[PDB]
Amino acid sequence: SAQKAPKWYPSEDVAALKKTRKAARPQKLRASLVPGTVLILLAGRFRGKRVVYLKHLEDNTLLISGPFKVNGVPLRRVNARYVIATSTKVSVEGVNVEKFNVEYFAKEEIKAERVEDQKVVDKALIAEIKKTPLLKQYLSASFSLKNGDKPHMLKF
Amino acid sequence: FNSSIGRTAQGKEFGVTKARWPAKSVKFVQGLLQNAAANAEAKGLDATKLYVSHIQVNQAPKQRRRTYRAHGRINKYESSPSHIELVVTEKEEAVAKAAEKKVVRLTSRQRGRIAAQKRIAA
Amino acid sequence: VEPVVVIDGKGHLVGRLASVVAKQLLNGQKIVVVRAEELNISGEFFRNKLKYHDFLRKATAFNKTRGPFHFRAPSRIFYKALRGMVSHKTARGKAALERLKVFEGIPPPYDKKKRVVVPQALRVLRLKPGRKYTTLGKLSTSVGWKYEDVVAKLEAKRKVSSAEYYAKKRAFTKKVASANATAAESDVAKQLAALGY
Amino acid sequence: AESHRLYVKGKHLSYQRSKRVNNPNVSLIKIEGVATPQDAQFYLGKRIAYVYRASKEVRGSKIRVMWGKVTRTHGNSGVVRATFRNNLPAKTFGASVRIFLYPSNI
Amino acid sequence: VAYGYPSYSTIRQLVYKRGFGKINKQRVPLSDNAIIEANLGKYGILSIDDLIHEIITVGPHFKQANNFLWPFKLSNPSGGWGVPRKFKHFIQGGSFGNREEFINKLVKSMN
Amino acid sequence: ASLPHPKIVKKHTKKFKRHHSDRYHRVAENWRKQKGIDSVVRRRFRGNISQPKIGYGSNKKTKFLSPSGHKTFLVANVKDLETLTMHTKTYAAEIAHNISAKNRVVILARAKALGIKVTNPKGRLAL
RNA sequence: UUGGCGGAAAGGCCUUGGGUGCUUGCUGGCGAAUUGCAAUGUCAUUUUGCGUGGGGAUAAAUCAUUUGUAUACGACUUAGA
RNA sequence: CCCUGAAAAUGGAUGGCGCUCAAGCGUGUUACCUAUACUCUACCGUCAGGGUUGAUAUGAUGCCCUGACGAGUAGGCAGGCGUGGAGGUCAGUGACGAAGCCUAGACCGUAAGGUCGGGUCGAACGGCCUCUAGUGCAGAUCUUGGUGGUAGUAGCAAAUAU
RNA sequence: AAUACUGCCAGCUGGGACUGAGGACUGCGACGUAAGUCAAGGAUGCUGGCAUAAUGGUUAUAUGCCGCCCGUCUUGAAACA
RNA sequence: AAUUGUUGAAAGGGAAGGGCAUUUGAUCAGACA
Ligand SMILES: [Mg+2]
Ligand SMILES: [Mg+2]
Ligand SMILES: [Mg+2]
Ligand SMILES: [Mg+2]
Ligand SMILES: [Mg+2]
Ligand SMILES: [Mg+2]
Ligand SMILES: [Mg+2]
Ligand SMILES: [Mg+2]
Ligand SMILES: [Mg+2]
Ligand SMILES: [Mg+2]
Ligand SMILES: [Mg+2]
Ligand SMILES: [Mg+2]
Ligand SMILES: [Mg+2]
Ligand SMILES: [Mg+2]
Ligand SMILES: [Mg+2]
Ligand SMILES: [Mg+2]
Ligand SMILES: [Mg+2]
Ligand SMILES: [Mg+2]
Ligand SMILES: [Mg+2]
Ligand SMILES: [Mg+2]
Ligand SMILES: [Mg+2]
Ligand SMILES: [Mg+2]
Ligand SMILES: [Mg+2]
Ligand SMILES: [Mg+2]
Ligand SMILES: [Mg+2]
Ligand SMILES: [Mg+2]
Ligand SMILES: [Mg+2]
Ligand SMILES: [Mg+2]
Ligand SMILES: [Mg+2]
Ligand SMILES: [Mg+2]
Ligand SMILES: [Mg+2]
Ligand SMILES: [Mg+2]
Ligand SMILES: [Mg+2]
Ligand SMILES: [Mg+2]
Ligand SMILES: [Mg+2]
Ligand SMILES: [Mg+2]
Ligand SMILES: [Mg+2]
Ligand SMILES: [Mg+2]
Ligand SMILES: [Mg+2]
Ligand SMILES: [Mg+2]
Ligand SMILES: [Mg+2]
Ligand SMILES: [Mg+2]
Ligand SMILES: [Mg+2]
Ligand SMILES: [Mg+2]
Ligand SMILES: [Mg+2]
Ligand SMILES: [Mg+2]
Ligand SMILES: [Mg+2]
Ligand SMILES: [Mg+2]
Ligand SMILES: [Mg+2]
Ligand SMILES: [Mg+2]
Ligand SMILES: [Mg+2]
Ligand SMILES: [Mg+2]
Ligand SMILES: [Mg+2]
Ligand SMILES: [Mg+2]
Ligand SMILES: [Mg+2]
Ligand SMILES: [Mg+2]
Ligand SMILES: [Mg+2]
Ligand SMILES: [Mg+2]
Ligand SMILES: [Mg+2]
Ligand SMILES: [Mg+2]
Ligand SMILES: [Mg+2]
Ligand SMILES: [Mg+2]
Ligand SMILES: [Mg+2]
Ligand SMILES: [Mg+2]
Ligand SMILES: [Mg+2]
Ligand SMILES: [Mg+2]
Ligand SMILES: [Mg+2]
Ligand SMILES: [Mg+2]
Ligand SMILES: [Mg+2]
Ligand SMILES: [Mg+2]
Ligand SMILES: [Mg+2]
Ligand SMILES: [Mg+2]
Ligand SMILES: [Mg+2]
Ligand SMILES: [Mg+2]
Ligand SMILES: [Mg+2]
Ligand SMILES: [Mg+2]
Ligand SMILES: [Mg+2]
Ligand SMILES: [Mg+2]
Ligand SMILES: [Mg+2]
Ligand SMILES: [Mg+2]
Ligand SMILES: [Mg+2]
Ligand SMILES: [Mg+2]
Ligand SMILES: [Mg+2]
Ligand SMILES: [Mg+2]
Ligand SMILES: [Mg+2]
Ligand SMILES: [Mg+2]
Ligand SMILES: [Mg+2]
Ligand SMILES: [Mg+2]
Ligand SMILES: [Mg+2]
Ligand SMILES: [Mg+2]
Ligand SMILES: [Mg+2]
Ligand SMILES: [Mg+2]
Ligand SMILES: [Mg+2]
Ligand SMILES: [Mg+2]
Ligand SMILES: [Mg+2]
Ligand SMILES: [Mg+2]
Ligand SMILES: [Mg+2]
Ligand SMILES: [Mg+2]
Ligand SMILES: [Mg+2]
Ligand SMILES: [Mg+2]
Ligand SMILES: [Mg+2]
Ligand SMILES: [Mg+2]
Ligand SMILES: [Mg+2]
Ligand SMILES: [Mg+2]
Ligand SMILES: [Mg+2]
Ligand SMILES: [Mg+2]
Ligand SMILES: [Mg+2]
Ligand SMILES: [Mg+2]
Repeated sequence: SAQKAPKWYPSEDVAALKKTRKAARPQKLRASLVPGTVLILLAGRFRGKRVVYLKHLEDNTLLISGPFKVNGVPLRRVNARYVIATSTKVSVEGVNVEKFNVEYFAKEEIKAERVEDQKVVDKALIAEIKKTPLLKQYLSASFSLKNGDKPHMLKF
Repeated sequence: FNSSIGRTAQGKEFGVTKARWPAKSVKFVQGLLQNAAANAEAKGLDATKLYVSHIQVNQAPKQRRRTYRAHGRINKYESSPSHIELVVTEKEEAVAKAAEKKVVRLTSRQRGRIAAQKRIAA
Repeated sequence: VEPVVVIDGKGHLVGRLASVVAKQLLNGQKIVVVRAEELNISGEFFRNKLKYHDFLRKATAFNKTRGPFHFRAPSRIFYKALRGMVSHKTARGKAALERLKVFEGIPPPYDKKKRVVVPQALRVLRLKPGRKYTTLGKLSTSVGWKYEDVVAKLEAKRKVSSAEYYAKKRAFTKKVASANATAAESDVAKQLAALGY
Repeated sequence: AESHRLYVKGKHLSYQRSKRVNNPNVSLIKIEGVATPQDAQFYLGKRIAYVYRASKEVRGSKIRVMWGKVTRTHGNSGVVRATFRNNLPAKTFGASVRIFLYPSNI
Repeated sequence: VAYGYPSYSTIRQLVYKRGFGKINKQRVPLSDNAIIEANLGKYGILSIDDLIHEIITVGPHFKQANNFLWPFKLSNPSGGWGVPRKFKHFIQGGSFGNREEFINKLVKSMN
Repeated sequence: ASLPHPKIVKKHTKKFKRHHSDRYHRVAENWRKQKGIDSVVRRRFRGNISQPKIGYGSNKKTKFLSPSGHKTFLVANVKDLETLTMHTKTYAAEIAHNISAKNRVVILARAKALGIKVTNPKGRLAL
């Protein structure tokens, strides 16, 4: 031979994992995150966009809407930690939102269902946005830090 | 190999102060130059474009001779023969283009901006 | 915080300005210092003249060229105080020094630019009142600096063209101040009043 | 409009060091307008990015980023220590760096 | 050394957190009440608090109870020492000697 | 297809080169321990090269695993190759450096048909 | 485009008049999604290179020769359509 | 506290710059920076204490649990790496290319080293258990041979001349 | 009366960092009327990106900090041994 | 092998070489499935 050969071979029998003890318990949200709060999207596609918070989804995400007619953001998923919850707040007590689950956003252009679902949610919102002046404009502006803005200082 | 050599204006042509006129080297190189010319004549090479493309010198085995130093001593008095080789070559223009094609690979977030830049504009 | 920081050297204590200028440099901040001849030094004039002569006598014995170099101009005096506080033989040190310019008087560009002041090197805030101090242009002149009179001449002229600048400016803010008054009491105004403006 | 910045400006000061030995595994970041320890505990956990340019295009861009995170406060003047997926290159000492706003908690 | 008078609280939190047992040497973590009774049940003492009680009161079996405990391995004080230089007496503004009940603040930071 | 193994961590991947191997040609890089009385290296002065020592020793669990996860086994011919027949997720066969052109095609092919991995499968290949 | 100022490194500042774009001063219509829950997500300014054409311009220095106010050699100072 | 007392030879040192309600002296209070130390964890080794011959697979000097420890000249011991030759064995490698040599190519070992790819090459050679010694080099103003820097340098000027 | 100060709580609670060794079961418990459940003898769940020089190794260079010639004899060597 | 010529790449403000670390350039293993 060129190499001798080991006296012992390690059995290729693959073990099974110990019975781990890690229950997936539900994610409680920081108190500033209540439905109908205006968020600032801190990163991703719609960064710096101000956007209305709707539902807390089962995969921990957050349901938002532009409204699309205000600023171009659709009904969408967003991660709760990439967001600044402001203190300004519309009442969402006339928005359906029940329709909207995780599976709703399975990947599987725009499904006509979505284009409609957008309009039904949006209309409810706008009708409430219009209730405080200038709010509709605010929701179409982007947030950016100006010279001197100190995040660890600014009330949002 | 130039240290303590003299200075001459003739070095200016080349940015140099130390240059020299080694006649036995010249006469040997142009000897071999002449031969490479002939060799290209018989090859059919267009003499109008020949340029010296590779010309190297390194050292042939030395040659021992000895001189006689004070208090009855002997010291090597060697020669430094050389090995000369050169090649001429028909100069030729251009080279054309042609190369890879660069495999572009970009994430789903990186094709969306592209597609939207053209969806949006030109 | 700003691309360039122009420091009016006037009224600052050398080593303290040198010390904040040094750190700024090493933290990426470009800096030009102006009016280096109106810089100050603690202790009276004679002490710092002597001190300078102590410095003046050191040189490479066998060749006074290679030895230390004694620059007379108040800027360069300052630069020396400053380079002493930078790891100037490292690359990073040379990196940082290029971000620095010292000047006697206030030459073009920087005379139209606003210049700032360093409170923690301001002599009027630092030195105990009753202490004696030194002006850098006086010191520099007693040790061979040539150009104290030419600088003061150019500065006096520059201050003349600047007093006009100010004067026109103060005249115009009087309009703006008067304009803003009639706009006060209006709806915009009392609303902004509310929001702190 | 004119502004777009979603980060706080930063500066790469030194590595963590003694008088005569540095530790490239921890950079020390100066955060614009953070001046005490109490101010800088806000930025703990934020992600940092050092953006830089290069000649070879890569994934179809000539712009590259080393990512990190603020991990703890440093001294009394609102300096902050941070670590990166790959240590920062010591030429970056005095360069600009981007401290983001996420993982947020507002 | 620095020493002083331990409070029940710091004896409690010493045994609970960094209390180990010498059992055939083998510095054993105390983690279960049955560990103790096996080796100290001989003398009463069948719980971790039965230990702490025997220690804090200096019982009849303080020798065997206290020796059953491996030396406690503390870290440096977490807020620092409070003095500029350590190797003076507590009375002289250093750290060593009997600082009496001030030992508890020291030890609690080292635990 | 190798047996599962913990993340292979190597501990000191830089070759321990002999002190002053960088200085005189005569001094090969192969590690040699300094015995000199003053040697900064032997004395472990701060700034010098480090030396082999048992702390550096690889994790028993992952020791001898090359990347894939397979301890390699030198193979000279099929019968050698076949000793890995019950062990394809633990050992890879490396063909010996002196095995002839033709003989390597037999081993490769037999290795393929047996499910045994091979580490240097393009040696003397007739491409 | 009118007139004027600035030499400390001015090389920038002010003023006249029309042309044209924008205007979030206020009130409207349309658009934005699928970049999929983040991955700087690319928007600065350096120098050079290659062809295109809208202006503009058509030298010298060196070797060699020569002087000797110069010179170890270089270098210096002269002369030569 | 400060000043005087207070004189030496290259230029010059509170470490440097510099500092004067200090960045000086006395003294107090805090916070802060960081050792191969301390605490917790992972791994390597060493020592120690346990457990395990029950067949029907693979190490019993093994396998499994657990604790503690780790500086080192002279020096001791241990376990290993590498060479020349010898017994046994693998019915081992090889002219379809052995040995050697090259190679900021790959992999294994803490390391001595081991393995492979390619190129050059041309006739032999290796693994494992043993045996054996003329068995490992950086030094010895070491032995022999070869080669540099010096350096196109010192120099090639006595004897009248072409 | 209050407050400070000092001490205690097997009181509640937010932000940040590093680690995730082990691999069926077995132990000590906790919550539950119960069935069951659990944070109780060591990380799992959900989602995305790339499947590549992206990560990683080597190497050359740059940058921060650090690094005196080895051998020897010697109380003491980088030594002007 | 020392040492040398050529070609290619790269660095060099009073030596050079080394350690830990990372940028950049070059180069390469493995693993996906
Ligand atoms: Mg469970
Ligand atoms: Mg919760
Ligand atoms: Mg909460
Ligand atoms: Mg809009
Ligand atoms: Mg030479
Ligand atoms: Mg000469
Ligand atoms: Mg010379
Ligand atoms: Mg000579
Ligand atoms: Mg020259
Ligand atoms: Mg002679
Ligand atoms: Mg004789
Ligand atoms: Mg010679
Ligand atoms: Mg776009
Ligand atoms: Mg679009
Ligand atoms: Mg810097
Ligand atoms: Mg900078
Ligand atoms: Mg000098
Ligand atoms: Mg200096
Ligand atoms: Mg710098
Ligand atoms: Mg004052
Ligand atoms: Mg630094
Ligand atoms: Mg530090
Ligand atoms: Mg790193
Ligand atoms: Mg630097
Ligand atoms: Mg505290
Ligand atoms: Mg602390
Ligand atoms: Mg302390
Ligand atoms: Mg002290
Ligand atoms: Mg503690
Ligand atoms: Mg290794
Ligand atoms: Mg040795
Ligand atoms: Mg030494
Ligand atoms: Mg010694
Ligand atoms: Mg075969
Ligand atoms: Mg082969
Ligand atoms: Mg001028
Ligand atoms: Mg200027
Ligand atoms: Mg000009
Ligand atoms: Mg207009
Ligand atoms: Mg606008
Ligand atoms: Mg862009
Ligand atoms: Mg042209
Ligand atoms: Mg003519
Ligand atoms: Mg005093
Ligand atoms: Mg001297
Ligand atoms: Mg003194
Ligand atoms: Mg001081
Ligand atoms: Mg000091
Ligand atoms: Mg004090
Ligand atoms: Mg305090
Ligand atoms: Mg230490
Ligand atoms: Mg350690
Ligand atoms: Mg430990
Ligand atoms: Mg046993
Ligand atoms: Mg030892
Ligand atoms: Mg061993
Ligand atoms: Mg052996
Ligand atoms: Mg042998
Ligand atoms: Mg050979
Ligand atoms: Mg080769
Ligand atoms: Mg190689
Ligand atoms: Mg391999
Ligand atoms: Mg290798
Ligand atoms: Mg291998
Ligand atoms: Mg090979
Ligand atoms: Mg081959
Ligand atoms: Mg061969
Ligand atoms: Mg033959
Ligand atoms: Mg054999
Ligand atoms: Mg033997
Ligand atoms: Mg011998
Ligand atoms: Mg040796
Ligand atoms: Mg050796
Ligand atoms: Mg030998
Ligand atoms: Mg030798
Ligand atoms: Mg030798
Ligand atoms: Mg030796
Ligand atoms: Mg020798
Ligand atoms: Mg020689
Ligand atoms: Mg000659
Ligand atoms: Mg000569
Ligand atoms: Mg002579
Ligand atoms: Mg003669
Ligand atoms: Mg005669
Ligand atoms: Mg209290
Ligand atoms: Mg409590
Ligand atoms: Mg695990
Ligand atoms: Mg595990
Ligand atoms: Mg119950
Ligand atoms: Mg549970
Ligand atoms: Mg790849
Ligand atoms: Mg691809
Ligand atoms: Mg890479
Ligand atoms: Mg690959
Ligand atoms: Mg890629
Ligand atoms: Mg990557
Ligand atoms: Mg290279
Ligand atoms: Mg290198
Ligand atoms: Mg040093
Ligand atoms: Mg040596
Ligand atoms: Mg002696
Ligand atoms: Mg001795
Ligand atoms: Mg001594
Ligand atoms: Mg020595
Ligand atoms: Mg000496
Ligand atoms: Mg020099
Ligand atoms: Mg490296
Ligand atoms: Mg697969």
